[PDB]
Amino acid sequence: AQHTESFTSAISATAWSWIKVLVGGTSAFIVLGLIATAVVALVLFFHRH
Amino acid sequence: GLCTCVAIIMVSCVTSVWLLCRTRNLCITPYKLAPNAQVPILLALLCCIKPT
Amino acid sequence: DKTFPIMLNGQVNGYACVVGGRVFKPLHVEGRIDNEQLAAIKLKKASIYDLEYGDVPQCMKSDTLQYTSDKPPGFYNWHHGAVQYENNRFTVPRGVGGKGDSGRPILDNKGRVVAIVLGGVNEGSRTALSVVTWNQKGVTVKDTPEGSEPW
Repeated sequence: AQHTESFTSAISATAWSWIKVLVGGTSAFIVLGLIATAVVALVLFFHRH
Repeated sequence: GLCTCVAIIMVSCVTSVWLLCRTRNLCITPYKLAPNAQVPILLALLCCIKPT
Repeated sequence: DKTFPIMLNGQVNGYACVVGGRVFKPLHVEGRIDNEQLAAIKLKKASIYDLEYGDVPQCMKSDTLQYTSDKPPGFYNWHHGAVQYENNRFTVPRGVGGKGDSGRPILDNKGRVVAIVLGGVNEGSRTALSVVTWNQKGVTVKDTPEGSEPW
């Protein structure tokens, strides 16, 4: 071979978008869970007070 | 330069922190001395205050 | 009677109670209820309020202490005497209540439960009770003075 592979050399745009959307979906979904949890804590503090 | 850009920021930071502590004490002390009141929730938030 | 002593080692650990449609009992008190018709109905715990709730049998249903979230400051009764409601706190004269007093209701003058006690501190000539109240919208909320202990 006249070149050197680099561990990204096969990923391709499509598989990149797949890994992207997947990780992004999970990150957003956890962020949802965390958001609903903090919002419930704040809601309860105003609920008492 | 480092020494007089680090001592300066430290002096300014300590003054600003001390000033913010003082301004908080003045903010909270009146409510602190009225056990009963409705706190201004924006002022309850912006300062440390455990509202009612 | 319309509130039942849950039992442990024979020696009533906590009086649990029947409020408005649901038997309630504090989580920290560990005991058999002393009323077979309740002693097995599964309890739905919620630690944010230190209590366990459960539906009473459909026959039991029409004995169930009323409640209401509107409690103007004043005198309310209690098994061990009068409790006083001032400055958004329930207070009891000193030395009355302790281990065994958990979970008994606090009733108003028309006889409806306004609160279920979970603890206390003796503070000078009185005692502040840590209690579960129905807040001004009717939402339940646990009100506790600082340092209060599980009775």
